[PDB]
Amino acid sequence: SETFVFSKDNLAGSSSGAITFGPSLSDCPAFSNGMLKAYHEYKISMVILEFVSEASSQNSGSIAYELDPHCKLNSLSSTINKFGITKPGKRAFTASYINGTEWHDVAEDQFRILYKGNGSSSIAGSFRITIKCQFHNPK
Amino acid sequence: SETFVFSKDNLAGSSSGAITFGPSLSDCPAFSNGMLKAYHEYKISMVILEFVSEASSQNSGSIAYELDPHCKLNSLSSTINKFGITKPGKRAFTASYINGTEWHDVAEDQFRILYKGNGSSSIAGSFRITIKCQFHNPK
Amino acid sequence: SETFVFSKDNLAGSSSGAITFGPSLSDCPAFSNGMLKAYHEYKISMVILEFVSEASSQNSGSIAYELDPHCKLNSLSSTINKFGITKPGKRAFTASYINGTEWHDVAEDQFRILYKGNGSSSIAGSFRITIKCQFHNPK
Amino acid sequence: GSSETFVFSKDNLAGSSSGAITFGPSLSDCPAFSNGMLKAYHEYKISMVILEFVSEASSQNSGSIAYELDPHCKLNSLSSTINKFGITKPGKRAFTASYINGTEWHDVAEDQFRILYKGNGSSSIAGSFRITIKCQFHNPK
Amino acid sequence: GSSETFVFSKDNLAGSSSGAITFGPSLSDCPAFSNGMLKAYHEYKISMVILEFVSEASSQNSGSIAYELDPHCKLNSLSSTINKFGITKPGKRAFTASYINGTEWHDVAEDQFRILYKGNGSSSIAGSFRITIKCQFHNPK
Amino acid sequence: GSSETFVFSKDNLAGSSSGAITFGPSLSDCPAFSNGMLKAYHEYKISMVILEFVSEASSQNSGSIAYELDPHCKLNSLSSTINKFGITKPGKRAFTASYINGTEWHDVAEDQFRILYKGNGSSSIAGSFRITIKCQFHNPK
Amino acid sequence: SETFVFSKDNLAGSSSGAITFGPSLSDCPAFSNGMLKAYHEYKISMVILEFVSEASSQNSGSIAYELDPHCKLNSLSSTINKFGITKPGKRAFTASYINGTEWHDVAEDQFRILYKGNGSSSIAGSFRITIKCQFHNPK
Amino acid sequence: SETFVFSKDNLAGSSSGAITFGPSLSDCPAFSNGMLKAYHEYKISMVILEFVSEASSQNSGSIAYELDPHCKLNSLSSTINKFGITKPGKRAFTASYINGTEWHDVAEDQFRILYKGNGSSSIAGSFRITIKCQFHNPK
Repeated sequence: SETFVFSKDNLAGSSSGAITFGPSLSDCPAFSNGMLKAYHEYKISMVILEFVSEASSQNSGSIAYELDPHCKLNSLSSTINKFGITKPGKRAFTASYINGTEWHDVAEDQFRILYKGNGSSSIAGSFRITIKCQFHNPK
Repeated sequence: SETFVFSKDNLAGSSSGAITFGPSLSDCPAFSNGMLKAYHEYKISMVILEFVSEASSQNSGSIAYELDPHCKLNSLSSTINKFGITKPGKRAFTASYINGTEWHDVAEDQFRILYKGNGSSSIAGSFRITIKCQFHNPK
Repeated sequence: SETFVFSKDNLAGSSSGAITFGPSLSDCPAFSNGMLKAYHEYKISMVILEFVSEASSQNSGSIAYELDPHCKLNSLSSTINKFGITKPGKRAFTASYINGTEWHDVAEDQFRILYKGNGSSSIAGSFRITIKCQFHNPK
Repeated sequence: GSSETFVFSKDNLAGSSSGAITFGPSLSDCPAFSNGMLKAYHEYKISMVILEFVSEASSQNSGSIAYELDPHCKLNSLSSTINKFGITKPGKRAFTASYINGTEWHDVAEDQFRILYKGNGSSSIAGSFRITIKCQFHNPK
Repeated sequence: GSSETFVFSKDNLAGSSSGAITFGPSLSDCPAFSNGMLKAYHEYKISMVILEFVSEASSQNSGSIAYELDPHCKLNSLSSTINKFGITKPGKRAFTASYINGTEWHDVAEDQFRILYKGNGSSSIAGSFRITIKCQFHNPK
Repeated sequence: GSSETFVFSKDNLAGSSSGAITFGPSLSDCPAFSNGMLKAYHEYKISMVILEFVSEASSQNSGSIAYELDPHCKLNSLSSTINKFGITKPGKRAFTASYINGTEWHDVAEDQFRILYKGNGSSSIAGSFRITIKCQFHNPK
Repeated sequence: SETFVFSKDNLAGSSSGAITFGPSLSDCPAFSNGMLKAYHEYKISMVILEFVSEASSQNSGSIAYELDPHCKLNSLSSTINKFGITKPGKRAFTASYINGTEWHDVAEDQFRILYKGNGSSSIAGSFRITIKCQFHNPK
Repeated sequence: SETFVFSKDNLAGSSSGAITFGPSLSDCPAFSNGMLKAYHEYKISMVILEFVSEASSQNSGSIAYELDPHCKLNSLSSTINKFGITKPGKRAFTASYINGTEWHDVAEDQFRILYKGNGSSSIAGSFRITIKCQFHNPK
């Protein structure tokens, strides 16, 4: 079970986007263009998403994060789970929450995390994402 | 988790149809318009299909049914399983039969039950369907 | 015992209003227009009200919350329980505090939470409300 | 208090006639209860109900009687059709305390609950409801 | 060789519809046999057949289903009406090896025998044939 | 369900011919499986595979057959060359449930997995794949 | 096993540089010009790096710190580990993480910590570094 | 930790080369372009070198190999160890043999395996190399 730590940096307070975990994970070239390119199956057993708050305390807003376990959404719709952009945050998703108990082909993404902020345009912080993954059937 | 009991009523002896367990299950508003829109993942860990006989004992026929796990059939083909229109029936399908080992997106039908009767056009009975399901990742 | 997570968003620092838990809970259509519409009785066993602070640290004020277990007040009168709008908060009400030990008809609200802020008009945060409920006597 | 067990019956249930039985001060089908004990006690609770369908119907009658239990008397006609009895086959159904608002004493001027029913058969006789309510009473008058 | 026991069913037997079931390469009603084992073995013989009539008919249906056993597939429609099943009563009938040409192996390109049937009832549903064939196979492909 | 064990073989493997064997509805090399049980069951999973190379090659033939296991049928030709069998020496290789997508039932209209292979020898005969798949089936048709 | 506490002060929010642990550690003259000058071997068994936050809450930015255990980098490249300059932080590196299990000559640095901030030019805080070291073979 | 299996194929009986385990190991993209760029430190705690014989039994020679621990040799000198081209071989090197007791920078080759064959120019076989390695300090 390998471990991959990467970071989505300079998330503005109004940043909206998706982080797709699989071959589309350009944010970690050692994963999308690394391990996946030379394997058949992989499952991302655990995800640790931490919001490191670089925002000034004069920035009002929050980043709402939705964990879609099937890559069926291109934009966040659930505004329930969120971190205040002036406060550090941490969320741990286990295997059952992330569609991560059956091996997937290295061509299709396992899931995605969609983030959407409603704050001001200034830099609001960064996402440190630690995925504990497993690999199988070497090429 | 929850246990939803709903009904498909006024089934004539020759009525045919499909019960798609998921977003297409219009029969139970407590599931399709309710819990399916309050969660991301779900699985129907058990199904109990009971046939309550409203039919006259002086009418013939039966209602055959086929459990389509992957929603690949839209009309009945097989007739091995059947409920007599004058004898109430009961059939319990566990998780592995109804594809419910893993989790599904609420925009997807988990499985379906195709039913077709060969009786007359008289009211043959009702289906009481009891789905024991679990939910995940609140929306 | 089902669980429902919803959120009252964009609570301005001077926001004053009521969240009524029952058929009048428009903030969770999966509850008011979902489970309740297809059941006879329900009791909300537990409530977890968390104030997520999206307010800038230059916003002075607090949101006072009063838990009325009988829907007898249309506006907050007790200014004792409150969260500072610049600080995250969490309050857990059990069954006895919320009139939640005897089943109620799905037409009458079990209780309500009245919130009233004295801060500035800017966005002060959001309420994340997790109600652990139970349902009975299926329709 | 006083523990009573009243067995009464709503008879001549037409296969298509629909109705409702309100348990409490308006239970005219059991005059020994509505105008009986409730005239001599301040509080009652119907701790248990046993509703049974004894069928007088022939083998050729096709239909059913759907019975809904309204624990607050806020419905006046049938709404759901999940629970049902075959009009040609006797059936039984026991409701405990919680299902029928029977965990808390009610003053005799209020209705505890009701049982609505609707038959989807023909107009011939279908059967009869044998209803056994086990109740308790308090505070004698 | 390989001993198999295939249980299949011809369902929705109308009380008046007549037909024939050819056992062997053309047994479409049991796809696990016609297109199954016969694609992987040179020789088979159906050493035993158990034909059962499971009735879905009401007590008011008057008729029968006459079943003839043609051990050489040289008849295409029913000819005799001695053997028969009541369309309202389940029945059973076991054919041994000799009665069904089942004492000698047949290459998979030929039909072992067939069972013709004809109902003299009405057009309503009469029942279903539950057919259990106990067969043996040789010379794997 | 039903537990079956199908042993078939892809023969006349040229030392240089490359191909792929798709296990499931398209397994033409084992007609008793693709067109057999899969015509009579809704769900199957191939819980185990045993691929064996039985060599017909002489001592003078230099080469190997590289076999890749694609658990999702998303590759059409060989890509990797790590696993391999000597074309002159018999070999064995057992894949368990997880390695071959065999932990979850698949509807009969979808392919469970496939085994691609490519020989880097000459054009002479190299051997034959003896493949034993132990499978289970559900929901009879 | 001696202990050395020192401090890199007045780290501006945009400060970028390296702290090399060994004879090049000018920030602790009692270590580079002290113990090392009179010994042959030393290993720095443990490092405790704490960011004390002197920054005003109106300063947006973070200091990213990379622990290079071989002195092969002159500038930070990994922007994953970081402290928000408005929040105190603490990180403890043990022996295996800092190339600190085999004795080194007192002329070559054991490792280095490269810090790089992306905040404003104002004073963002200080680094308090506590190295638990060991010394061997007295001169 | 992980166990990477890669291959050096199409080795003619007289082919010579060097397998540099580290950033120069172009054979395995899952290691050189992958994990080596996802971590700072690493060590190859075990190596299993297997020689799968593709060669004809009517060809002579052998492939000798020398385990260079400190990458000081670029071409083979010693020939004590050897794999016959007609008999598959296996050799397991533990940590102390392959210099893997300590940790290394990913910009450095930990060790290498020099191989040279004295056979003809016919395809003699393939090398299946299985490195059991560990990683440290995520980049």
